Amino acid sequence: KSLSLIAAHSHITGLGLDENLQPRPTSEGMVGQLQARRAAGVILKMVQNGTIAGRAVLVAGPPSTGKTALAMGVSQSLGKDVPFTAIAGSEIFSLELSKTEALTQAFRKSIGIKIKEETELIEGEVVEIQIDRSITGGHKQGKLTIKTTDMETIYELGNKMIDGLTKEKVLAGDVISIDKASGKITKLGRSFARSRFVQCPEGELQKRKTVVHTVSLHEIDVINSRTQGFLALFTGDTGEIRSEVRDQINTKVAEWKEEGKAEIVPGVLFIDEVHMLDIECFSFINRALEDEFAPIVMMATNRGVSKTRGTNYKSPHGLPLDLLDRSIIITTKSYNEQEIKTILSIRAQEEEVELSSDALDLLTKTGVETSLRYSSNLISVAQQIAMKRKNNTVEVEDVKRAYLLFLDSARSVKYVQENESQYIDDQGNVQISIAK
Amino acid sequence: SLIAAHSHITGLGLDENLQPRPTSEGMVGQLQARRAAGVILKMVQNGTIAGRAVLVAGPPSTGKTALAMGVSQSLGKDVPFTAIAGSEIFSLELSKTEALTQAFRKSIGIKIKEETELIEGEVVEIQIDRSITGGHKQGKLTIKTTDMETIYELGNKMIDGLTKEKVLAGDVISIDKASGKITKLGRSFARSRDYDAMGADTRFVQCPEGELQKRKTVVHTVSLHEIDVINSRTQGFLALFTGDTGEIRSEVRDQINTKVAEWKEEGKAEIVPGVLFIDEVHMLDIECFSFINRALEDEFAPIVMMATNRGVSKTRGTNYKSPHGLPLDLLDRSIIITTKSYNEQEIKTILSIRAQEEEVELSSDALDLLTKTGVETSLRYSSNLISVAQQIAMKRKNNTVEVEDVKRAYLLFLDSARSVKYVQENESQYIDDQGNVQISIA
Amino acid sequence: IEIDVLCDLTQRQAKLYQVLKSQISTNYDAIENAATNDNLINAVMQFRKVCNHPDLFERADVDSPFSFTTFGKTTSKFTDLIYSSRNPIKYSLPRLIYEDLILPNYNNDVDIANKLKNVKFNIFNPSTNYELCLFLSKLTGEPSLNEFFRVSTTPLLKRVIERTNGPKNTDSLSFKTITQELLEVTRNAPSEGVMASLLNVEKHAYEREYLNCIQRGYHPNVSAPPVTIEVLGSSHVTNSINNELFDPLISQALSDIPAITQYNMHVKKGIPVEDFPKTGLFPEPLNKNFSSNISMPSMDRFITESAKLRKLDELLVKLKSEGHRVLIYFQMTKMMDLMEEYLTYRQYNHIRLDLVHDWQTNPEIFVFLLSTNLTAADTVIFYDSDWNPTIDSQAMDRATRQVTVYRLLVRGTIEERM
Amino acid sequence: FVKPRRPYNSEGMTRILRRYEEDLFCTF
Amino acid sequence: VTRTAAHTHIKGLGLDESGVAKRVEGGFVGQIEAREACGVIVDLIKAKKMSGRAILLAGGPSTGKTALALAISQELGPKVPFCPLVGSELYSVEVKKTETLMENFRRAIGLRIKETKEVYEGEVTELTPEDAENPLGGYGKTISHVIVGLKSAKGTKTLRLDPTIYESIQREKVSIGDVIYIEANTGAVKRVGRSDAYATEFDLETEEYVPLPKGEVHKKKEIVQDVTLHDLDVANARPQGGQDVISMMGQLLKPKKTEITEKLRQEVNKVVAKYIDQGVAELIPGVLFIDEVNMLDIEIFTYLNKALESNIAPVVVLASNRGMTTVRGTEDVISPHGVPPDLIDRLLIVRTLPYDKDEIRTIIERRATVERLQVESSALDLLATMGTETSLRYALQLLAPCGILAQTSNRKEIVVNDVNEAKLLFLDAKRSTKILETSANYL
Amino acid sequence: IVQDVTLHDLDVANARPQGGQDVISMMGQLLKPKKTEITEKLRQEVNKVVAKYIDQGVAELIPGVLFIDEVNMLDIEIFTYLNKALESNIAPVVVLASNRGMTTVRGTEDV
Ligand SMILES: Nc1ncnc2c1ncn2[C@@H]1O[C@H](COP(=O)(O)OP(=O)(O)O)[C@@H](O)[C@H]1O
Ligand SMILES: Nc1ncnc2c1ncn2[C@@H]1O[C@H](COP(=O)(O)OP(=O)(O)O)[C@@H](O)[C@H]1O
Ligand SMILES: Nc1ncnc2c1ncn2[C@@H]1O[C@H](COP(=O)(O)OP(=O)(O)O)[C@@H](O)[C@H]1O
Repeated sequence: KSLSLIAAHSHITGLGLDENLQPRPTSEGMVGQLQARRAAGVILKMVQNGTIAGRAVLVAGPPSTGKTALAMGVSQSLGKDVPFTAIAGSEIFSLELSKTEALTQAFRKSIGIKIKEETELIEGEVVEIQIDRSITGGHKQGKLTIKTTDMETIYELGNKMIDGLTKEKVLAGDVISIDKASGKITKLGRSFARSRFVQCPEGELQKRKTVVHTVSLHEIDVINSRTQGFLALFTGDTGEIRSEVRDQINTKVAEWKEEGKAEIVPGVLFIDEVHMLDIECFSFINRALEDEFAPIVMMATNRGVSKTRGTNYKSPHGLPLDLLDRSIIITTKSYNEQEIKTILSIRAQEEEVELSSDALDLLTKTGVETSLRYSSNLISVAQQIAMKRKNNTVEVEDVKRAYLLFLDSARSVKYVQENESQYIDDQGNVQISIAK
Repeated sequence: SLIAAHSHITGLGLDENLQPRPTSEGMVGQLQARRAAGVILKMVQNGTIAGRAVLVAGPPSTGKTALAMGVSQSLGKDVPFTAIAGSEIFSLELSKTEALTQAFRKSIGIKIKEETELIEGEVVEIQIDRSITGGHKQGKLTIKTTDMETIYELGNKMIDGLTKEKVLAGDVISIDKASGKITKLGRSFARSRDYDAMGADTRFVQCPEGELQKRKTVVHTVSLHEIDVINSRTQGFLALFTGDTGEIRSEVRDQINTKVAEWKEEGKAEIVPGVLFIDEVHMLDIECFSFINRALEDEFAPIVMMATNRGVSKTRGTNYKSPHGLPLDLLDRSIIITTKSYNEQEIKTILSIRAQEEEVELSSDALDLLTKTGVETSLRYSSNLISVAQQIAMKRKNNTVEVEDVKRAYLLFLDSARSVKYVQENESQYIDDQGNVQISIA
Repeated sequence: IEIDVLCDLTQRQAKLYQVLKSQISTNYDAIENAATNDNLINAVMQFRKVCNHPDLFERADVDSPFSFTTFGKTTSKFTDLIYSSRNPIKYSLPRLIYEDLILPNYNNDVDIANKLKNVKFNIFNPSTNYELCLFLSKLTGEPSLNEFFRVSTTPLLKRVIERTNGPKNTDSLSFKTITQELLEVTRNAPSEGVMASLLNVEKHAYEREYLNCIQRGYHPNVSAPPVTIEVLGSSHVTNSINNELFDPLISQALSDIPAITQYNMHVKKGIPVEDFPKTGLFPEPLNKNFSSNISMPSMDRFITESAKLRKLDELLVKLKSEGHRVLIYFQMTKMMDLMEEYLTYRQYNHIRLDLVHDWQTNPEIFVFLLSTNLTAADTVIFYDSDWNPTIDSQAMDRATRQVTVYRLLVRGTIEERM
Repeated sequence: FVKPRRPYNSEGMTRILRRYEEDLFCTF
Repeated sequence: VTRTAAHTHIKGLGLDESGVAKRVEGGFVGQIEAREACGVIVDLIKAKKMSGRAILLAGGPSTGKTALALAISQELGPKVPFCPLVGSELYSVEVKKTETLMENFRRAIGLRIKETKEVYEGEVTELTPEDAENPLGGYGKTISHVIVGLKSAKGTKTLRLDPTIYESIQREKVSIGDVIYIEANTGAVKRVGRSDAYATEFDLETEEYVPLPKGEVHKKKEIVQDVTLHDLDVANARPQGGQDVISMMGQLLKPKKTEITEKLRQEVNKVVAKYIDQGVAELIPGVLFIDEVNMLDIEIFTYLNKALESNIAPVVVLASNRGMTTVRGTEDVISPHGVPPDLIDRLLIVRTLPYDKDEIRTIIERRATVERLQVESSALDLLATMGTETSLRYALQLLAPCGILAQTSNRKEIVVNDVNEAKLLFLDAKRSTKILETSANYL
Repeated sequence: IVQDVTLHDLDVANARPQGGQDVISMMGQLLKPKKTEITEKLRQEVNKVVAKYIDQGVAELIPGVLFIDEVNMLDIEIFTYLNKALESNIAPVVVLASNRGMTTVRGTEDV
């Protein structure tokens, strides 16, 4: 389940918080940033309460300060069965959808409906199957013996059950699941009988089982529109769904909640790099947040006073002031030496790399000096240099060798700036020849 | 047929030591460029190296396209020569890189060896069995020569080729098995009881004698791009003619490369690379140049010839100026053939050759005045004047162009310098760049 | 007379060689050193297996796309074969959404609104918009005034299936284009007509370049059915899905009826031809090779995939034309089986596995296979050539005339060093 | 020995015979 | 004999067992530290544990960056998927650039599955359909069942089919006397050809004649297949392969790139993880190589910043020859190598160095010995001085005109005079620019 | 019967597949007829079959006039393709007209 090699945020299992929403210094893979974690815990409580809608928050700070780490912590603390959509700023610039339509689809993907239904099921291990044919074979008679670990029974079959058993061959000793009302029979496997391999089911054979469904508003939006089927949820060409089906879906969902047949589960939409949206997207986002079925929007940006896209002026955070008026802003700060070394030790534990104390100190020094991501990339590349000399622990010499082999930002700018005759400039001039 | 601009050039005019003759094969002058083009021609004919870019540069009306046509005519048959312009890359349904990939793959030919069987003889009896609707078709054919007579079995396509191009008993047909083609050669029986339904006057041919079934080995050249278009989808053979081949995936190209290498490894097919010619290559985006720089490094890459008549000008897609309008990365991996302007004797020989091709009997002094007006003005103007002078000359009903008809044609039709001289003193009559004009004459 | 034959690596052999070279962490120097010396022996056995024959390292089999299916399989007087392929991806839908949005009931208005938008307020209805229908009938020439209401309310696929070539009156505004009167002449026109040949470029290009004997070069990697939609506890969903996936009109339109079944319709049941469900609309593929994605292991690629085997197939023609008796030396028994199946494909006279008596008494034999005593033995080939001279000396004097010994060598491998 | 020919299997199907002297067309 | 184009003298990085580069090995000359860093990257890729690791190959023109990427691909072997790409490929007219980038990301991850196939095969002996009692009833088809009798070597089975398999059998145009191949996973039918048990010289359809298949009729065989994740996504988004009318009509439509949703990717990942958990499939992560990375827009870089943080991402290798250059799509952002500062933090830069005169001389030596040419020593010294004076590449591709001019004088030796003639006939960028400046009308 | 057609009618008749029973052909008949980029290969085959029947004495080629008025509004890419396409063997005589004086060509900022 959920195959993954190692992620860059794989150590974050949530927000480290107490029962009084106080952040521990080291919990759940998150260290430091006490005020930002407290604010994100308040936002998490806002989402889990579910009584308010359409509030936008902004996580702003310098680069490499843990904004995406905060978003991943909120997403892991939400758990399953709550919608979480994560998009980038450049994702909505489509050739087949308008920008407002893509933003609308991303908005309605983040709110879901919890529907609870029950179905009656058959589960057991097949003992013996008899199919009988007549002289002409016009009618078919049958008997099926099926057992669990507690009972055993024999059923008399009709024509459509016999046809459904002949199709998708079922032999003796197979564990199968039968849905009577739909006629779908699945082979769970084979029982443990030497004389795939699953165990024989226990308890009753006729079980009424309850399955809790959660379906987003965008799925019912696609299915209710007749212009395409449910295969557009996978192929991805929905093609500018009309508004009137969305008002029908809104009214139907409202009366479903009134009757008690459904519950509304709002979620979080996360927009990473929100400064790359046009001003039309910002103006749509301003008026899309006052709807009753609107999620809580999280935006993350790292710019200063920069040019807003599609305009000719400059704005704080790259966003216009009317969008910033409806936002509450969480500010992240830079890290210390101890926080950097704790981050590097946690990244060592997740990458299964054993480090010396001196190697950790050198990594902390070069991480304070250059970048946190540079040391977090150097630590995994030092282990291969250590393993080429056939030893397990990563020492100082491996870190110095990796620091010599792989450059960083400021050093690369420094070697470029006194060798610029060999590189292609903004004017397209270069010197390739060695002499003259 | 009809007369084109470079209709007098069929070849390059080179000796066995790759040294050009002064006037041979429709080409006169330009010895260094002709020698370099002959070297590139032998480089193509060896077929041992791939992905080499050649740039031809010089002033306008010098013979760059003449050199490209000479290379194409000296290339010979069954060697692909794709000639495109720089403006055809930009398309509404294809990306620029995809169009450049297709133009690259058009210039690589695959020569496939096939083994066929030929059957010729008189038809004795045709039996055709069909369904009630008409879908399922089968039948037997009894063909016969002088010595042998066998009975064959027929399929759907063979019955379709038999029904259209109507065959009766007594007709002589020729069948090719691997191509599925039926040709009727004539009739021999001369049946008496003819139902008068058609006006057939079929030829009387003789009885074919000897072996009924003969084997032969045939060779045909297909392009690589045709194989991708055929293998791309279900009805790609229609897309070969309608041009509806939208962005063929990379997996198709990988599998086609693997199967082409497998066919080469057995002896069924061999690879014949060709020449891709890009005229006005400066009319290209910088993304096209960045794609060309890395598409020249592949195994299946033709030799690319480019022509430019541009100096240090702006490179498209950028805001700086570069030599020949090309970035320095593309100019790094190119060898450059330069072309120089002409003399008076070369211009006289060009005009005499173009008069010989267009069948115009020019006088001596008419040729001297055409050379004079072709050395003051450009060469193409004096080349264009010859047909007009001829058409003026047939109005007086004499089949010899004098200097009077040439003077009349020079009076009637203008040059560029006379046009800018007339425009620049009457700027109120013509529409200004600011859109102002004077229409009233008072 | 000792002469060695050099062979060049094929594409599959070089691919397997590069895979083996990259797999063992590039200690090729140690492989060469312990190859000069003679668990590295198990490492170099894979290399010699690759240069011997690629099928020994990995057998070639049926090349087909990967089936992304969960069908009914057997965990092992007729046998039933029913189509049962599904998709592993399951999309689950609640019953409430289907029953309250898609199916009519007493508390919704699907049918009422469908009728209101499709029948009563339709502008092609002749009971309310007769003037528009008469105008369109003068414009087009349709003999019925209900044709437009029928066209506007049925799907495009159902329209293009049951389309008929009904006649239209001449007094209309729709006449025939030039392209259409060019195309309608050459429907049954024969060859050698000028108008027929000028409109038949594509078939001439088809038979000019021998397009009905070319081979298919591409097949897809994965093939999948559409995504299964599951609703628990509703037979109506199953009925609708089975009707949509296996529509009898459409699936009947994409193929034919058997001929004896058509005879049972027309003669034994009196059903006319115009009442038949119309058939044969699937497009014809380019070749017979392009009709499916499954490729077969052919016994012509088996020769060319092994370079030493191809060099033997080149070399045995001269020995068969000169009338000799050849003998092969091996080291394993797997290639003993390989040469058994190859020689039965080539129908040559060889041994079935006493040997000396059958060798001397019977001269009708051609080729001997032994695994490490002949005289009338003229030409001997070393396939798996090892230069340990103890085995080669006893193989040499084990078997009157001139004697030629042959060795097969593969270029750029271990054996070029050897 | 001589290999047998493939069986020819045409029931319930029409026939067009085109001989030297005279042509048929058998219909159902 | 063979065909060579700008490469294929490079057979790998040419390192030792400890990671130390030799001076001349694998066709490489010099660039020792870059080759050692690339060997460390090769070991990291072969470890099969890391996701979203990005390196950048930064240097001048003609310093060997594409050669190093080719050496990476040759060292990893053909099992690991390698996806070469230029920066201009991502601008498609059918779909957005973000989807093309994610498609190449999923195309760079491989898979190896051992698949079991249920197969019926044999020669068709009897083909008899049965009719329905009311064939014009509107619902239900014309026939009910088709009896098919198949025979093999030591085996004969009679099968009763539903109509849906028979429609594929009829579409394959089978008859009595044909060898067929029915696979039961998707219902696909392959018609092999006519059986050899009858006469083979009385046809006109250029068909080949196969014998009976060995073994029984009903088999279960194991097939090892190598696929990528993008193949699974493409096969699921445009479904072909079933026997339903959606699948048969999916083959006849013109293919077009669509925006594959994230839901399909998660479901394909879940199915692949379930396959891996059963011991059937194994995962082979690979390398995506993007050349001329400065041709990308700011939006593609901003999407790369998020695409590298996924948990299934491959190892990405970039290359650029740019100094302080404005990023495309921006007007004021000046950044090293044309790559924005948000991406440089997630990168490890490998720096390539220019060459020396002796390195130019020996590189010309290997390029001459690969193209099957022999040169003199004085001509080699002239070529090395020429490569230092103008460019390495101009000295590299002047070899073939020199060889042609040597061949046309009936010699197999390249001498000084042939190199002088190649200078006289072909120019370089500097002399062409010098002609362009001192020109009348842009000569 | 003497019939008159242009070469473009031959191109669009040969590009359009001949009327069969496939669903794709009748689907394209029932849909909007979007234009497609006709390849140079089809024009080449049309020219060779036309020259073949001209050499038999049956057909006759009549070149005409393409009159493009106010050619000042053309982009420079169309001018370069005009430079390419005027060198063909089958080309007619093209007549242009303009009322400008010294004006910049569209698509270029300084010419
Ligand atoms: N407080 C923190 N606790 C644990 N890890 C952190 C913290 N802050 C940053 N990191 C790690 O640092 C790396 C880079 O930080 P990131 O969140 O990408 O920066 P940005 O906020 O600019 O996106 C990530 O892998 C993240 O896991
Ligand atoms: N050496 C030559 N031999 C024959 N014709 C020539 C020669 N040089 C020029 N021409 C004629 O002069 C014209 C040159 O124009 P062209 O080659 O199309 O452009 P450019 O010269 O700018 O490359 C052609 O029409 C060609 O017929
Ligand atoms: N170390 C080397 N050894 C041998 N040949 C080299 C070496 N470095 C570069 N080359 C050759 O020089 C050329 C450089 O091309 P390429 O690497 O594509 O450009 P760049 O260096 O700008 O990436 C290639 O043809 C390559 O074969």
